[PDB]
Amino acid sequence: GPTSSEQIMKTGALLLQGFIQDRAPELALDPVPQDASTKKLSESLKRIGDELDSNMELQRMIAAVDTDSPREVFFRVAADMFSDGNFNWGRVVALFYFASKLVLKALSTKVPELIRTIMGWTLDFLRERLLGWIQDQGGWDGLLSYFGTPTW
Amino acid sequence: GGPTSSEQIMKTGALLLQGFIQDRAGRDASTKKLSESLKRIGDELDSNMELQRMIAAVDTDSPREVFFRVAADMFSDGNFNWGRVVALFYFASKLVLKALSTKVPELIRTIMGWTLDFLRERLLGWIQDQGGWDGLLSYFGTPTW
Ligand SMILES: [Pr+3]
Ligand SMILES: [Pr+3]
Repeated sequence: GPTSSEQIMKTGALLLQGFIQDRAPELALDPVPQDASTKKLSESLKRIGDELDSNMELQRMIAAVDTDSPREVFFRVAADMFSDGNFNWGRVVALFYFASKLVLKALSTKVPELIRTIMGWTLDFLRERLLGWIQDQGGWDGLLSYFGTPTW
Repeated sequence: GGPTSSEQIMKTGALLLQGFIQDRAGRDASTKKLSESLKRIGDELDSNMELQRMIAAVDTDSPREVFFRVAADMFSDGNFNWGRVVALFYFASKLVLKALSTKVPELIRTIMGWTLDFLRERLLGWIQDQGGWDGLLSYFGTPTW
């Protein structure tokens, strides 16, 4: 049934997933259905969502402190969106919009940070194990004439 | 400061490595030429089955526990060549892509989890009363608070 909690939850997840994906990626979930019904809903989501880019009440409500563990932010802000006991479709879509901004925010720190720590380990190993050898070769320009395949 | 100066070598290594990782994640003059040879050797390594096995036999999902051991292992015979130097950059890059392909979907799924959880607690009832999701097609307002 269209009003059964099972269809509402199933559809809501499909809609949320597709909405986050468009605004940002293999989630290994159920794939978003391409039938007409779902398509109509996804397009309605996009139109209301796009309009929320210039909704500054929402931008204010959603603006977070640098580090505060996304979990803290999320529940407080979401309750805040609904704390007067009112509901409408706009606030529901605002909830999806907020989740999407929170993904973006987390990724813009977690990803560079991840790249940095791994590059840190690598350049550190290079400095301590490989540097003298590279010096003895005359620097990095030796790379230009390497055509071998390494074995171990 | 000098092509053989450790300053210049580390500065160049940092740029090459960063650019290398950027290309793999996507899919000056002296430096661009280096970047190109590095891309070539990195591309050749994709079908270096010995390297490929070596990486396969390792738990790439726990990069912290594994990196220095494998790196040390690659040079454990005291020998050096440019291919092995590139293989280290290649390995690093693998760890990065492996982390991205796991942590990014996990991060997104966790946040979707909180959202759907909230929607179920707080909004499920209201949505039911709207007759379900199709109500969305009859909404042309904007929310205020
Ligand atoms: Pr060290
Ligand atoms: Pr709960």
